[PDB]
Amino acid sequence: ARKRSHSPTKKLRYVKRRF
Amino acid sequence: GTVNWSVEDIVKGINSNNLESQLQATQAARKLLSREKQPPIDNIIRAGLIPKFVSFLGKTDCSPIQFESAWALTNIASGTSEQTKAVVDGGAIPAFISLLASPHAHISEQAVWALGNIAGDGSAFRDLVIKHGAIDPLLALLAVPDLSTLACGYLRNLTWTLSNLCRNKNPAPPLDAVEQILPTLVRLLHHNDPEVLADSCWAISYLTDGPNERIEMVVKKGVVPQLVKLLGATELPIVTPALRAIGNIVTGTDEQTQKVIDAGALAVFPSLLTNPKTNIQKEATWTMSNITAGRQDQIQQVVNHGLVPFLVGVLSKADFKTQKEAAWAITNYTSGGTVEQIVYLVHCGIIEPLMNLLSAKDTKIIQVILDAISNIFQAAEKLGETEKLSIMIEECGGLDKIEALQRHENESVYKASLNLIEKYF
Repeated sequence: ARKRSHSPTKKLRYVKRRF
Repeated sequence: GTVNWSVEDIVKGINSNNLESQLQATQAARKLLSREKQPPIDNIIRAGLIPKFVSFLGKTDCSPIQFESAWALTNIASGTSEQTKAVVDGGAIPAFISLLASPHAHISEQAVWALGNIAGDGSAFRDLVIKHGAIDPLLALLAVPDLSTLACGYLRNLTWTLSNLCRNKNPAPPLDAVEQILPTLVRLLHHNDPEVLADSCWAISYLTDGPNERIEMVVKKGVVPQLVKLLGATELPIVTPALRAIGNIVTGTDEQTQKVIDAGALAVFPSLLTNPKTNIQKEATWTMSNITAGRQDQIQQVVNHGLVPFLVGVLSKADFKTQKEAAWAITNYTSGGTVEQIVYLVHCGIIEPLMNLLSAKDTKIIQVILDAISNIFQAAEKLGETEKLSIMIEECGGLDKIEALQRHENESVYKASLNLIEKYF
């Protein structure tokens, strides 16, 4: 019984536009 | 006055030798880049305006053009990776870092935001922002006795940018940078604003998404109890990152997992494992699966908190991905558990839903379930009650499913099904 790490994030970029 | 300008007019104004004309054109560019639908970022780049904006960042004597150009470049950097790269290639990183020390809070905030976008592009630009020395001035902006004296939007933007400095892997952020940021992150994790809390939890989740030494860096700061408290929050945007961080932490060593347990996390899982948001249920069940992969005393704490019935519930009814996580939790449980713990599992009703899930098409879940059934049968043998368990499976309709799996394409499924049928049926 081994620990299982989380799946890789599919959101690769996190950016915000200032409106 | 500066609304709905053409890129041609913006260029003509910025190429004038008149700083006020330049300011008005830069503000018109900002308003263009701030529109709701498809801002013309590529047109602005092709016009060659980025170097001009970057030079304006340095006009200490004209703070308005600093602000307008900082905003324009922020929104350019908010676009595709190529557009962010265009901003970086213009020399924007050191100019924004210099602006972090501006006496005008709105300019400092805009620089924080721009660096957040640049770092959020990915690991390379994140580490480049770090190499240019952003962390010291960023953290100096938060070196106040009480965070509540800062403007809410300002503090939220600082927290978000710091979170982007903690984000992404291959590679993960530099160890010294993480150690430099973490104390401020802990302080923010005790702040009262929901968005600051959410982004602080996200940053911790990033920092714990890695090898055991990264996890250890985080847990030695004593944040696990605060993470559990936030795990109990009412705002889903806080619970989601808190749960992600706790799950990451229990991917570590048995001692780090025990830190999670000692903090009282298991008491929250009756609600998490029935949460109406499918993602919360799935992540909670994944966390549970990694907890049942721990020591027998940790499995016993899962038992004592009454969580085995909740795992039977998830296995009985939930979205399929959550049911897969539950199958993993059952297989880990039966792999590591005592015979008494395994018989308790059977007494809670695991066999019927576990058998109903063999109807699935996913090969991995079938293999996981067959492994769990083999382990349960081994415990039964140790008790000499293998026939009772066989009758149990037969009544559920599970013997039919197993003998059918004997004709499955995967070799492991084939062999495991045939082995079960040969040894116990």
